[PDB]
Amino acid sequence: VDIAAFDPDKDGTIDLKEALAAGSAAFDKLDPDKDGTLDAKELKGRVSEADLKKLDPDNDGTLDKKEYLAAVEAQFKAANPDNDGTIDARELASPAGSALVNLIR
Ligand SMILES: [Nd+3]
Ligand SMILES: [Nd+3]
Ligand SMILES: [Nd+3]
Ligand SMILES: [Nd+3]
Repeated sequence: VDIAAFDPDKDGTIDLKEALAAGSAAFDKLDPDKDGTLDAKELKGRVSEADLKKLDPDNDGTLDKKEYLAAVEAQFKAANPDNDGTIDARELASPAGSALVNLIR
């Protein structure tokens, strides 16, 4: 779950596209019943039930891929307070960085 796992272009950092691509792959593997959404049971250990509600604007109890990717973007921004478009190893290790990793691993 280090930088290298999420950095296909070998610049040493994760950009928003790289985080989103990893988030999409994580979404797909976290939805084995192929309904196109993630519920609290599927996200256990990564996103708590309390945090899921905050990420689900239409309050249907699940996250579709668009909602999940929006959550990835919000967590990327939260882990990148210098607003420089990339997450480095220091930022990935931060508490906010760990929450990004839990969405995209
Ligand atoms: Nd990169
Ligand atoms: Nd599902
Ligand atoms: Nd929803
Ligand atoms: Nd940065």
